[PDB]
Amino acid sequence: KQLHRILKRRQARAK
Amino acid sequence: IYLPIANVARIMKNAIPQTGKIAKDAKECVQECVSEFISFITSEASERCHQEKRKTINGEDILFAMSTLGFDSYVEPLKLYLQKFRE
Amino acid sequence: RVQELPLARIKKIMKLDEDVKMISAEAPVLFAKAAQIFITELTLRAWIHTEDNKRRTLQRNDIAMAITKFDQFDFLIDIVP
Repeated sequence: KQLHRILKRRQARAK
Repeated sequence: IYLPIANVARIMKNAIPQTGKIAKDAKECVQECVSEFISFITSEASERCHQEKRKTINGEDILFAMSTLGFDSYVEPLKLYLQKFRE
Repeated sequence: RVQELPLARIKKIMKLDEDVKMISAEAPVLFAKAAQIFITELTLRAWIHTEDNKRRTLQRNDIAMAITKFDQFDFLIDIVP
């Protein structure tokens, strides 16, 4: 249930 | 951006037995985890607000994001804390 | 007391999000209590591994083990590797 939000947060932290 | 380490450490100390100890790097780790928790929930709420064409993240958006992402047990204590906070 | 947590710091963290425009007054208050609940549960779950290793000092690796074992902590995968 967290997977898609996790993927998105990884992209946000990279910036 | 992190919550103050002394506040994080106090909450941690209250969780463990009285004779336990917490290493400084464990306190720093939890400090990092808390900030990621706030950002993780906020990201879910902000995407929903954007899709629904609203400009303000409200309390219901935060609580709904928590419920969706596996933190539904937080909803009732948070509502009670906020209500008592407002009284 | 949860009221000691600085609401401005919580708001600052939220505002790092690229899609946050305006934040309601109640949102940081809710996160203050949530932060206390989360820290407490994460610490207790890590302490399981402290005691399982015959230690009395909670260490970073104990938190890492707790994160892997609980689905609710999946989102910390990159924070504590």
